Amino acid sequence: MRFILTGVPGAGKTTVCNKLAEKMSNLSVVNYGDVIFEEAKKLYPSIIQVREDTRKLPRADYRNIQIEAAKKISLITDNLIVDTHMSLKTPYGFYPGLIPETINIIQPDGIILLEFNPRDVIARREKDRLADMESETDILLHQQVNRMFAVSYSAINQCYVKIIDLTWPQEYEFQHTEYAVNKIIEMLNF
Amino acid sequence: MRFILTGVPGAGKTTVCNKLAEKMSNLSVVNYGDVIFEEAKKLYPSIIQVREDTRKLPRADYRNIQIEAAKKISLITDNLIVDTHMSLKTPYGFYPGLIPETINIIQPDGIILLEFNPRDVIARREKDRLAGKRESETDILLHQQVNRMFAVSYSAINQCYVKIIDLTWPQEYEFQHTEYAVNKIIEMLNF
Amino acid sequence: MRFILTGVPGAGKTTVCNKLAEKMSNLSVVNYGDVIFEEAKKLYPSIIQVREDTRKLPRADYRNIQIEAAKKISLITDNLIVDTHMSLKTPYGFYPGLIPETINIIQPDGIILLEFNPRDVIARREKDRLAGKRVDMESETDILLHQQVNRMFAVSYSAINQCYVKIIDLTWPQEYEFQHTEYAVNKIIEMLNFK
Ligand SMILES: Nc1ccn([C@@H]2O[C@H](COP(=O)(O)OP(=O)(O)OP(=O)(O)O)[C@@H](O)[C@H]2O)c(=O)n1
Ligand SMILES: Nc1ccn([C@@H]2O[C@H](COP(=O)(O)OP(=O)(O)OP(=O)(O)O)[C@@H](O)[C@H]2O)c(=O)n1
Ligand SMILES: Nc1ccn([C@@H]2O[C@H](COP(=O)(O)OP(=O)(O)OP(=O)(O)O)[C@@H](O)[C@H]2O)c(=O)n1
Repeated sequence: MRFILTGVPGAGKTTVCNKLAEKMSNLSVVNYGDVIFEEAKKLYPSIIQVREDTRKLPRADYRNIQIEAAKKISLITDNLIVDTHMSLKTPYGFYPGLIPETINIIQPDGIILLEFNPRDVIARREKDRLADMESETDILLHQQVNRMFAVSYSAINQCYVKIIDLTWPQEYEFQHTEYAVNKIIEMLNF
Repeated sequence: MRFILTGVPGAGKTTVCNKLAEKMSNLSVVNYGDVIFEEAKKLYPSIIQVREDTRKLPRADYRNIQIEAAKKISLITDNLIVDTHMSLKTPYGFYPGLIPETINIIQPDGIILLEFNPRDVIARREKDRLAGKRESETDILLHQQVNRMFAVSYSAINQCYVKIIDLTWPQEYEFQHTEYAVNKIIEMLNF
Repeated sequence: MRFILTGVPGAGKTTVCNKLAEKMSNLSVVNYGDVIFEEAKKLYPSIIQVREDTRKLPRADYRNIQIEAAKKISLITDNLIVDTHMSLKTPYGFYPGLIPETINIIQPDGIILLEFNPRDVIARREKDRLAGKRVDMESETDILLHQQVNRMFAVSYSAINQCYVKIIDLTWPQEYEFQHTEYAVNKIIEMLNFK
């Protein structure tokens, strides 16, 4: 099956992705941003070198890069999970991290939203930073906006909208990760 | 005045639809789900024998039976209410009951959303279950919120009304919620 | 850059618009409804005496009037702020204040939503009723519902056309009068001049 996987940044989504790729063989976990960056360097090497450089392309070139990345991802046969962000915050507001062509090419079966507790998000972000400074309301608003984006994409393309709740206190560290991964594989095997 | 009536399952939507069909003249109350089930069954008599078996069909064939159901119920003239669910929950999450083709084929004027109180919903569901006629507060409220989002998206795309009848208040007597909703819908139709 | 400023009516949106016009140079602030009314009067002077008379129209002609108003608004060159509504409460429910033709013709860089505290909304509605004209009055929950529906409309237009969705929070309590207006104007200006 095919699912997009999303959530606010810095909350532990990458750990979920890697522990999924670790605890299932018939699975492919890919990052839309990584494929976008690869296709960009291959088509526009004279300009691109790091993720940060993907901003300098015009919106038409960036759209074509997203389209080609979605295509290359489309040629995957096994159970697929596409890690990405539905919305990202900017000085102008929330900007969608996807485009309708992405979904109608990848044609995923569903969209999975990892909804964490804002306090936990702040804690994880601060920890990883010691290795942006939002508040609880900012993160809650971001998650509700992501809900709305997912529901819009679903209404347009008719797909599933799974909301995985990780807003409960962990009994042991990294438990949210295991709960998310176990429920995701339960979905994949049914 | 053709409207799409929706709400979380097991809360009282069907009683509202029935009392509408009984109290309103020149009003056709049609169940999108039953029509889809019938059409799918008759066009694929081998693979389809229960309602939720309609998920095995490939994307194209399911969308085609939905298109045929929408065309069939669009032929109805005058005023009609379409009983249906805007989203149903499954092991894979929330799944929509409509598609843009369905909406612009039925070309409805508005979408009515019956938003109940989750406690009332739990009570109704269990009372029905005990009578052999067939989630948590948080889950029900999330379902209603995603239904609201779906309805707003459909309205933004097709330009239609989004009526939200709020039955979250405690009843003073049985069937007060459904009576209030039916009367609001009838004053809407007559307006 | 082009932004569509919106929010529930009677809460101070036009105050923000007029003060933006008064503070920042090279900023054109246009009211979609005003343009629509002018064009309606132009093409149908036999029926349109005032704004509400626009209900007399059939929906197709009014939609085309909206399209012509959006066209005229798109002809503007520099920084633009289109004051309008994402939804309107009617007997039949919420109706979108925009149409897809508006989004496509204006190509707005973003949408902006002023989210108020319903108490302030009600108080300002009743005050502007007292001190002047503007002859179904809503409640707190109704206003919250309206704001959430507008948020959903905005996210939908963004997901469909890929534009920004800025939410300016004016829910906190004002320490002095018109503080929300100053805050909204300052934030919109900071956003426009961002480099
Ligand atoms: N249950 C968890 C999951 C994650 N973390 C911490 O939170 C951060 C996770 O970051 P990451 O998974 O990389 O965040 P994303 O949401 O995936 O976004 P980005 O690529 O920007 O990091 C790390 O410090 C990780 O140790 C944690 O403390 N407890
Ligand atoms: N105001 C109400 C509305 C409903 N009910 C009870 O709730 C059930 C009616 O729900 P129904 O309208 O049948 O819900 P559906 O929309 O039919 O949901 P489903 O498809 O799951 O049945 C019946 O037990 C009815 O007595 C009630 O007690 N008071
Ligand atoms: N921070 C603010 C902003 C506005 N107002 C009051 O709110 C009233 C109504 O706001 P208005 O300026 O009329 O803005 P709109 O919301 O755009 O009104 P309408 O939709 O009726 O045009 C005004 O009289 C103004 O004094 C206020 O008290 N405090």
